[PDB]
Formats: sequence, structure tokens, C-alpha cells
Amino acid sequence: VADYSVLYNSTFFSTFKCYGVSATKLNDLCFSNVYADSFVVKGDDVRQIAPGQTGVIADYNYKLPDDFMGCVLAWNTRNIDATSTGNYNYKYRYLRHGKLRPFERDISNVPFSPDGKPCTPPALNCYWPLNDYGFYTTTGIGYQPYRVVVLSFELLNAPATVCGPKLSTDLIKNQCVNFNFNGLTGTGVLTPSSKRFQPFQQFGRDVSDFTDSVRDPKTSEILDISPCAFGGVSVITPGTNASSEVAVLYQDVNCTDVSTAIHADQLTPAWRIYSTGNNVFQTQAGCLIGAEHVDTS
Amino acid sequence: VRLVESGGGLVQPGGSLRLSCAASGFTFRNYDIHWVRQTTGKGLEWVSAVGTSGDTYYLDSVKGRFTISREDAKKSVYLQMNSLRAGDTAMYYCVRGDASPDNIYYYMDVWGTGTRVIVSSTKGPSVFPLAPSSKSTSGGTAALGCLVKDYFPEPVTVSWNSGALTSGVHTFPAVLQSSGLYSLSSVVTVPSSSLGTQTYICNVNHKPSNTKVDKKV
Amino acid sequence: DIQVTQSPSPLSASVGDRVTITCRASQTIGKYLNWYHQIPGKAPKLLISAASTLHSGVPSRFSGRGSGTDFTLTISSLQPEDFGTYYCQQSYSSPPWTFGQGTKVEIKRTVAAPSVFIFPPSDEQLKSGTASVVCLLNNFYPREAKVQWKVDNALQSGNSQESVTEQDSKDSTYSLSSTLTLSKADYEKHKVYACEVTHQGLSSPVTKSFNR
Repeated sequence: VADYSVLYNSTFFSTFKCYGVSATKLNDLCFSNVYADSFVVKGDDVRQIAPGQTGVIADYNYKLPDDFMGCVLAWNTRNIDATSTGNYNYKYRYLRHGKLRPFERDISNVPFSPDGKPCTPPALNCYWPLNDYGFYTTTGIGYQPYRVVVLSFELLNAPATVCGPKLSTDLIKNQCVNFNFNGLTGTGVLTPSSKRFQPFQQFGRDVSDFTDSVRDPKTSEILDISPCAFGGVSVITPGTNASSEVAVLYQDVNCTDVSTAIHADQLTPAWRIYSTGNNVFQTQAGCLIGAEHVDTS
Repeated sequence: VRLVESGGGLVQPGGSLRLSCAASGFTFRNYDIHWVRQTTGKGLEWVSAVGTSGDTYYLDSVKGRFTISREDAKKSVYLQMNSLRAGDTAMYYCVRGDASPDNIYYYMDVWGTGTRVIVSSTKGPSVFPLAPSSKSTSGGTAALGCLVKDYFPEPVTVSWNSGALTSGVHTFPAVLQSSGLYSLSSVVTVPSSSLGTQTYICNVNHKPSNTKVDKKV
Repeated sequence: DIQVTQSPSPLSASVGDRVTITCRASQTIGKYLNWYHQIPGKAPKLLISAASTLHSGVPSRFSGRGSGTDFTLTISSLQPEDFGTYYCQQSYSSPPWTFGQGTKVEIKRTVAAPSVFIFPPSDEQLKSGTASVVCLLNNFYPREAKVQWKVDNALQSGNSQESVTEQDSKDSTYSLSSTLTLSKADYEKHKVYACEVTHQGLSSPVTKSFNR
């Protein structure tokens, strides 16, 4: 699961080049197969790592097809791969018959001549076709060891082995919202309590065989969904011949979430010419929206 | 989906001045934000852009100088210009790129309005009056002169008596001189009878020093 | 990087429906090439997608084709409200995000004879130490004529600035204003100032001069 977190952060790379895939939109694609190619170049010689660019470090050491479709990186290591008394540790091939093929590696070590010529070290002009770099400390910008990491992205006919990261949402608590905790779908109010779950227990149900709570798959293992407000709304009418004002009688509610739903237009039986002036809450309240709680008898 | 620009540029090369790019009702949490430089006849080279993650890219030429910052809830993107040079004065835009399947390309369809950071310092325009009316050519056709110089900005217009006849004439866009100032050459076509008739008053205004001036040429 | 080039000369518009707007590059790309459009005066906008993802906003008449390394912009019958500079951007290299050069599509018009007029500097201008000779060139369609400055039978160049206006919607002509900036001493030293105009619609170069 390629997260691509170390590539965006720590902006210290010299050349962050992407050819086929977008440099920004990478947390959503599902690549078929990825590969890594690591090598150390000498300073400004990193100019032939693009499709079409030819030269001496493009057909003798590492080749590249016309359609690479991937990103490449390069970070400076002058303070690591450089000494003050000789850093002869990296070499490159610059003499070979023809050009290399896409994704080809050759570790041969033998003098080359396209006329036979076994090339005993002195024959007339025979020499080793491998020159060493000039890595030192007191040099210029164009003579510094650069480690180029080539990320070969592929989209061949294969299942989605490598994909982007899966960003989780925020934890909206104390509100009747939809929840999806890795398969557990539905709608409820996320509120904590004083229960004690076991380390191996992932989710928990109630006595009515209904999902009660579950640890957050993300982090901060706490309780989970509580049921929302519901019931049978009744109408209190003192008689059509007497008056024409009524009052809602929401069966079993706290008279606090219903007011928020009405003020935010969230309740299903939302009348168009209805308002709210006062809310009373008792045992089996039936919030009397439009009535006064007088202390008489 | 529409973006509105704000601010501008007045400081000298070597100071700090940030910009801003607003947003609209579109969900600005998964798309990207780019910047476009229009120098009115030059190249538009910019790659610096930030996304939802910690992606912080910069241009190869101007690297480590200009910082980028975006805010999802505020729906605003800022761009501070530190260590400003003399060859970066141009028009800055704000677009949004996106790919259809996942990564085909960048849309850059929705553009903005544009913002300029004119560095250095403004100048107060000067108008050369007493244009030659008839000294060598009396008959035929001629034109007057309301050439203006010594001004950094050009938010001006040349009206001819707010419209009196039906001839058809327009002004000329100014060009940047070697010293660092602009120059405009306003002309007007003469009617069949212009000698001893209604004159033309060049209504030059909108001076940075807030000093109006009018004179017949 | 991906060196992308466009047409060297802007192609005008006429009653036809065939243009030569190209977006050739150095390397080869399958479909990683978009197309934009910038109207002079306002901000640019997306015109043609990668030949297979045409979105809304742009009419269906504006088509797009491309394959291999030679890209062409097949446009239908042009409209007077669909003119401007068409740009294109490559999608094969993320760091070097560069746009096109510019392919303006102005409207064909009868080659018009440039109104050759010259205006000497005012007397009050010499009191400040400067002198500017203005030569007016109006009412001409071909935007290819360059102004030649000759002072005392000597060719002068480098100290002249020209200003070209946009194509008007009334007569479809252009207007050019060339100003020769000279010092006070160099102005008082010379007496003859001629403005040579070489235009395609003129059988002979019209040169206007005056005496100081």
C-alpha cells in the first residue's frame, strides 16, 4: 500500500521528475507493479533520465523506453560520498557495441573492440572501458554525487497489487450521522460511555442482537454509535369549532435534538408553516411547541 | 466554480508581499491549485503548487524563495513573495487542475482574474500641450496630440467631448521604455470641417497623486 | 525538457473552416497534450481536451485530433466571438510545466493604405530637455509593416518604440504609433526628420518629412 508520504514531505530532493503519472494525484491510483532503480551519478550528468534524451549515460549504463510512465527522484549526498583523499568508488560504462535495450543490465568487465581484437591490455590501444568519477570535497556543484532513485510505475494486465493510502474521515460525535467502520454501515449518534472492551474484541452488540459499540479502526479506541431520536408524533387539538392551534407530541425524545433538527431543517415531517416558541420536557414529554407550562391545577 | 483575485504589488525589489486566491462553493479539499505568470508576450513558466498532502513543489529557477500555503476551511491560497527581483513583474493567476479517470492530465479550465506586483515606484503623468494644428498642412486630414509620459501605471482614458460626432478612433497601448516609464500617443480623426469649430479636450485623469489637469491642445 | 513549438506566424480568419494551429514537440507523446485558448483582454480558458475527453462549455464544433508526433487542431466554421490566441501544454514532464507560444486568429480584411502622418514635438517639450517625434500609422489591415526612421539622410534605429492596437470591430483595421525619443542637443543639431513607411498596399514607400 504505497503511502507516498516520504516523497511529498522533506523537500530536499534535487530533481523530482514525473513523466507519465501526475506528480500530485498519486494517493488514488492503483498501480500494477512498482520497481526501484538506485544509482549514483556525478553532478550535472543527470540530464538523460527522460524518454528521448540520449548521450553517454543513456545507452551504455542505463536505458529508458519511450514510454516510462513513472516518477524519478534525486537527492544530493556530497557530505557522504566524498572524501578529501580520494573517493574512487563509482565507475560507469561508456564503450559498448550499439545501444542498450529498455530495462537491461550488463555487469561485464572486458575491453571492447568491434573488430574481434581480444585486446590483451597492451595491444596497440587497448584499455579498460570503465572510467571512475571525480568525487571529492573541494569541487563544484556539477561534480557532486547524486543518488537517483527511479520508480518504475506499471499498469499492465494484473490486479491492483499496490494502491494509494485510504484517508479516514473525522469523528463527528453527538450527532445522528451515517457511520462506516470497516463494513459496519448504518446511522447513529456516536457517544462514549463507561464500558470496558477486551483487546481482542473489535465490535460489540447489545442484548437485542444489535450492534452497540465498536472500537474506532483508525485510533483512539472508544465507544461508538448510540440510537437516534424516533417515535410517534401526535397532534393535540382542542376542537375545530373551538380554535385552530395545535401542539406536537413527539413520543420519546429529549426535546433538545428535535429543536436542533427543526432549526436546521432535518426532521422528516417538516411542516412549511410551522415554527417554535417554547419547548417543555417531562417524563414522556411530547414537547408542547405552542403551549405554556403553567404551575396551576 | 470561480476564483476572485485580490491585492497587488507596490514594494521595491527586495521586500515581502503576499497574495491571495479565493474559492467558491465547489468542494476544495481534493483538487489542486496552480499559478500562472502572464508577462504580456513572454513565457508562462510555473510549477509551484500544493495539494491535500504535504506536497510542496517549487520552480527550478526560483527555488527556496517563494513559499506556498493553502487552507481548506478558509478556501484561500496565499503566496508570499520573498526577495523579489526586477524581472518578475507580471500578472499572476489561479487555476485548478484535475484528471478525468485518475491521472490523464490537468484540466486548468477554471481561471481567475489576475494580479500584478508592479515593483519600483509610480510616477505622476505629464501632458504636452499646444499640438501643431495647421502649420504646414491645412487642407485634407490631420490630427491633434495629447502625448503623456512620466507615469508608471496607466489606468487612464482619453475621451473626446464625451462623444460629439461619429468618426471612430481609439487610444494606443503604452510600452515600457528603457528608463522604466511608459508613453502614450493619443490621436483623433478630424471631421470634414475642423478649422474654427468645437475643439477637443483630452480628459486625462486618474493620477496616482490625485491631481487632475486638463488643457486644450 | 519537452521542447514544444507552435506556428511561427499567426493565421488569420476568413469564411473558410480550416486552420493550421499545430503543437508539435521534440519527443513523441500518445495523448499527453492538451489545448487552451486565451482571448486578448481576459483570462485564458480550456478549449480542446486530449482529443477524446471533450467537456462542456466548449461547443461541439471545436474538434481535436492528434497521433504520433504531429498534432493538428481541426476547427469547424469559426465564429467572431471565438477568436484569440490558442495555447497548448504538454503532459509528459511535470517539473517543466510550460505553455505554448501563441497563435492569434484575427479576421481577414482588405489591405488598407496606412494613414502616414508625422507630428513634430511641441515647443514646451524642448524646455525640459527631451524631444519626441511621433509618426502616426492608422487604417491598415496588414500588421507586418515596420517604420523606418531617417534623420539627415542617415538611418536611425534602436531609439524608436512602436505601439500596435487591437483590431477594431468597425473597420477591421489596425493602428500603429512610432515615437522616436531623442535628446535636446541631438534634436537641435539636426533639421530634417523623415518617417519612411513601407507597406504592402502601397506601390511606393510614402515618406513624410518637415523642416525645423
